[PDB]
Amino acid sequence: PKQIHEIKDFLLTARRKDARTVKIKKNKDMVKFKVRCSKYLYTLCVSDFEKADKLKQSLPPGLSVQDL
Amino acid sequence: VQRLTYRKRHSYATKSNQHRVVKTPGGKLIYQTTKKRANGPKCPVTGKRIQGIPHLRPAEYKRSRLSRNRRTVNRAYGGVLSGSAVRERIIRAFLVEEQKIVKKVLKIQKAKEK
Amino acid sequence: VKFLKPNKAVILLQGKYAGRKAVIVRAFDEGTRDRPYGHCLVAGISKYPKKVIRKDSAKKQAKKSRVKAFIKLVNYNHIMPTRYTLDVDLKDVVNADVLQARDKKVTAAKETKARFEERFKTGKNRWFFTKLRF
Amino acid sequence: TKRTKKAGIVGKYGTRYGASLRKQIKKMEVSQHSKYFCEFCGKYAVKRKAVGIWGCKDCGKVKAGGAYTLNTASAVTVRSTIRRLREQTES
Amino acid sequence: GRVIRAQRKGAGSVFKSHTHHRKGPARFRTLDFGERNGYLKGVITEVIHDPGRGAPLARVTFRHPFRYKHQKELFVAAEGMYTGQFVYCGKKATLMVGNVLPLRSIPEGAVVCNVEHKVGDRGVFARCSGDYAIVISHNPDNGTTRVKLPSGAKKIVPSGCRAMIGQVAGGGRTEKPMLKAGNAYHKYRVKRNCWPKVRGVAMNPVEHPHGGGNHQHIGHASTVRRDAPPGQKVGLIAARRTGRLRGQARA
RNA sequence: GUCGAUCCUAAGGGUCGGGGGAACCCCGACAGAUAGCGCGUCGCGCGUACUCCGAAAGGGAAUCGGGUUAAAAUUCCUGAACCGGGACGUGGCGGUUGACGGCAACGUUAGGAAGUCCGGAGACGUCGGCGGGAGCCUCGGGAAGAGUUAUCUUUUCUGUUUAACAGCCUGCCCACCCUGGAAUCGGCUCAGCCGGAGGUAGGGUCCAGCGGCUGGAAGAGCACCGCACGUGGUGUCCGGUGCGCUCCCGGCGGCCCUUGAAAAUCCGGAGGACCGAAUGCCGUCCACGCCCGGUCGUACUCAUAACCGCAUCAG
RNA sequence: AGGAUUGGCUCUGAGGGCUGG
RNA sequence: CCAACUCAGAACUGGUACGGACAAGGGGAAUCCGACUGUUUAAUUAAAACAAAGCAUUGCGAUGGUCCCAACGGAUGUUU
Ligand SMILES: [K+]
Ligand SMILES: [K+]
Ligand SMILES: [K+]
Ligand SMILES: [K+]
Ligand SMILES: [K+]
Ligand SMILES: [K+]
Ligand SMILES: [K+]
Ligand SMILES: [K+]
Ligand SMILES: [K+]
Ligand SMILES: [K+]
Ligand SMILES: [K+]
Ligand SMILES: [K+]
Ligand SMILES: [K+]
Ligand SMILES: [Mg+2]
Ligand SMILES: [Mg+2]
Ligand SMILES: [Mg+2]
Ligand SMILES: [Mg+2]
Ligand SMILES: [Mg+2]
Ligand SMILES: [Mg+2]
Ligand SMILES: [Mg+2]
Ligand SMILES: [Mg+2]
Ligand SMILES: [Mg+2]
Ligand SMILES: [Mg+2]
Ligand SMILES: [Mg+2]
Ligand SMILES: [Mg+2]
Ligand SMILES: [Mg+2]
Ligand SMILES: [Mg+2]
Ligand SMILES: [Mg+2]
Ligand SMILES: [Mg+2]
Ligand SMILES: [Mg+2]
Ligand SMILES: [Mg+2]
Ligand SMILES: [Mg+2]
Ligand SMILES: [Mg+2]
Ligand SMILES: [Mg+2]
Ligand SMILES: [Mg+2]
Ligand SMILES: [Mg+2]
Ligand SMILES: [Mg+2]
Ligand SMILES: [Mg+2]
Ligand SMILES: [Mg+2]
Ligand SMILES: [Mg+2]
Ligand SMILES: [Mg+2]
Ligand SMILES: [Mg+2]
Ligand SMILES: [Mg+2]
Ligand SMILES: [Mg+2]
Ligand SMILES: [Mg+2]
Ligand SMILES: [Zn+2]
Repeated sequence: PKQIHEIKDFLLTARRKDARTVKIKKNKDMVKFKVRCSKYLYTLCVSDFEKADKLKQSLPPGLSVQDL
Repeated sequence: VQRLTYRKRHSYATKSNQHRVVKTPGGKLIYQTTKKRANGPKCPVTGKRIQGIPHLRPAEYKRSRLSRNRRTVNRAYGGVLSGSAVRERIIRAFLVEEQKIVKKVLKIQKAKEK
Repeated sequence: VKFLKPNKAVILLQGKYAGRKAVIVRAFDEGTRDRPYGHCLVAGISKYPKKVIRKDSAKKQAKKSRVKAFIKLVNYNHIMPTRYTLDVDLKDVVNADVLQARDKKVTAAKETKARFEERFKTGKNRWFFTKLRF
Repeated sequence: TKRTKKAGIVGKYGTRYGASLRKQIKKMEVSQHSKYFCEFCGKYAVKRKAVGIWGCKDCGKVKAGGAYTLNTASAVTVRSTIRRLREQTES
Repeated sequence: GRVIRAQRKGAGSVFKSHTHHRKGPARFRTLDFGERNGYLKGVITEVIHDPGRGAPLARVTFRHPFRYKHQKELFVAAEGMYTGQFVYCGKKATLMVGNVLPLRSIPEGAVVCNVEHKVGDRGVFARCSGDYAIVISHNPDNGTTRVKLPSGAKKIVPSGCRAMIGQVAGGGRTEKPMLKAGNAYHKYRVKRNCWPKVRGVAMNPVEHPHGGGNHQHIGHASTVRRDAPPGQKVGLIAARRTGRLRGQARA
């Protein structure tokens, strides 16, 4: 498992053809965006809840988004 | 207190059967075999370690498993000789070669003596 | 002061260019404000020319005559002064200000390369262009 | 204080082996465990690694010497004898 | 009777030499053109201990005469040798401790070690710690040399035989008392299965000529003739004399 | 595929040729046109008579939690990784044909290369003292449940969890580098010991980690309280202590007429034959993507009843 | 060899670490 | 402000009890033998017997000493 630090980088890896699914984990102090790729599970942490909603609706169509 | 057992069929405390105790997310202690200590690269004569290279088992140095920058030193004889040893050889090579030129010239002045 | 002067051939003793031959361009015996120790600006050979022989073709010989140079500031304790001299004009090509910017450094190295190659082709200073073996 | 009147280093043998053998072995016991002058670096840092092998801690020079002393008495005589013969031949 | 201890050693088995940790045979270079005519320079890299051998050994690196490679050698270390020293082998090598020269080039009275018996055999005489041979005289007509061996015997060897200048390092080893059976145990642990030794008079008749009797005693002269067959040849073999060596006898 | 066997070599074993022998057999690479390997594309170069057996405690490519059975699991399930191969694609990198930075120790993710040559790792005794890490033990506070309660007890007990792997940080004890030039000698360990062969001091580099943070990962596990008879909620927190115990590591010292394996395998280096482009090809140990994973062992006992002793034997 | 001391309870003294010019 | 447990002393006190169980040398004056540690008759002998360091003698310079082998060869010997 690897951690993505930039939202821009997370979007780039979300558009990869091997990105099988994306899962949204909402904790009590942040939201984690996890994208399952061929080799690694990339995770992005977004402390600001409001800033996380904007990214949630910006994901490419066809990618299986799940809420945890 | 919780007591442990070997996780393999190796029942003797050999150097290759070393282990560490780890507490798992399940709340229990368990063994995990630990690889033996490795020396890492060393100088041919003095035996001092070669700086800039980690100490790993021989298979862990394999190019596919270790990045190139971690198994090299950017200098002549890098990873084989220390900086001091390389400096000694360079000076010795230059000074010895210069002395040969002096010997060659010195015998030409005496050869013509006749 | 006496022998550590420009055009004096030296041999690098440390760093990634240890064992390379170089020529002093500017000497700072007193040391600048940033560097309070004796040092000099040298233009050495990173890649020596190959062995040029008669049987090689003209195209092959031209490639084997190529030289690659480096511009660097070096402490006096990290060079070995020699009795050889290389009289090539480098006062304008190589300067302290050059090392400040990467683009300037590349241009000076290319210009220094041209003056080393032309000197090499004349057959003079064979020792300077010969690889030190150690 | 003076812990032993005369036994010295052979006090590790207690009351065993007889006084003469302890007295006899004391000479070599002291010599083989002492530091010797290094002609190369100029320091008293030469100690025995194994019988006949003497290494300097500082400069790392390893020298072949006597079993229990760096230089045996016959070793000095041999060097002078060889030196005399060399001078005559090289005359 | 049964096979006595002395007879069981020849079969090998548990009496073979313990050589697991030995560094290899110590010998001169193979005689070649360079040593026969001129000299070849070598460098001592390390002085090492050889289990079972009192004398230290020296690892020397040579430049191969006609191949592009290094030539490794293992020499019996002479007293005074040190790491980083240059060692010269050949006919024209100078007379200095550590150099290997043919006996023809070594003047009379010199101290030498690891002396060859046959030209090119790479050294058989005076190899133990503190031992040496003394060059006595040369015979240009016969091309032979006289040397005095450590035992005090004079031997004729061809002048082409090589020898190292100096004496073997590690001398004086046997002067130190062992003081303990354990020290003897460790000494012979790395040599061979020869210790401890049981006295023949302590055995039964079945396994030794000296065995038996209601008192411990030999019962017959311990001096046995040269031609006695194996199993009978025990004690003082072919003794020219016995008893304390006094006067000229101990010379 | 990940635990082993399998591979490697040890003491040694079995052998060719040769030498012996009526023969069964004996010696065992010692009497000899070795095995072949490498690079081009069949040719050149190299080439010292064993491509053999010999370790389920020596050496050694890679797997971790959680869950699951009446009986199996580091093998099954789920999730997350890794190793060894095979193939091409995209992007990146280099061309001053073969990168850049640092005075230096060295740093950075890439960043030519054949025959030949060189070094290192693998790789090593024992004892003693110190130092570091992990697990355990132990003390206090917070919260959860339980025990005691005629009396006393802000009390007693149970627990209060965090895997491989990935990134970043840290930089032990040493080693190393730069500046500088020391007697009124100083620095320094429990013990040593170190310094014009450059100390103290100042500023750096590197190395260890079973160290820290984050990802993995709370979604898990555990505890407790509910609702139904699967499902929801709460908590899993904050410190101290050590000639303590077990294991691992570091560094130093003692000891030897004792100096305490080998090979497979892997890494690095010296050398530079040969090779591209006038800028489009060539090169690339970089990132990502794609494919593949043999055979055999695996239950259970390991013992005052599963082994041997005639037995369910006080051995 | 020979001799003295040793429980419980309530105290006293001595032996440290880290911060603050 | 935070500390762990070693040492020393004093008062008081019990039916002089207190290393309260557990744990855990009897001591001395001599003779004989073997120096010591070690080893030994598994299943009647553990010893004064064996070994031992030390001491002494003997053979042998490799075309060799000692020994194994039917023969060829081999052990000591990776030796001097
Ligand atoms: K490195
Ligand atoms: K018989
Ligand atoms: K024995
Ligand atoms: K005996
Ligand atoms: K008898
Ligand atoms: K194995
Ligand atoms: K081993
Ligand atoms: K699993
Ligand atoms: K692992
Ligand atoms: K199983
Ligand atoms: K039993
Ligand atoms: K004992
Ligand atoms: K023989
Ligand atoms: Mg020093
Ligand atoms: Mg004896
Ligand atoms: Mg008897
Ligand atoms: Mg008889
Ligand atoms: Mg395995
Ligand atoms: Mg073998
Ligand atoms: Mg057979
Ligand atoms: Mg045959
Ligand atoms: Mg052969
Ligand atoms: Mg094989
Ligand atoms: Mg095998
Ligand atoms: Mg194993
Ligand atoms: Mg089971
Ligand atoms: Mg090695
Ligand atoms: Mg001890
Ligand atoms: Mg500790
Ligand atoms: Mg410093
Ligand atoms: Mg976390
Ligand atoms: Mg939970
Ligand atoms: Mg243990
Ligand atoms: Mg190169
Ligand atoms: Mg099982
Ligand atoms: Mg069971
Ligand atoms: Mg059991
Ligand atoms: Mg039976
Ligand atoms: Mg009497
Ligand atoms: Mg006794
Ligand atoms: Mg017994
Ligand atoms: Mg009995
Ligand atoms: Mg008995
Ligand atoms: Mg006596
Ligand atoms: Mg015969
Ligand atoms: Zn020295």
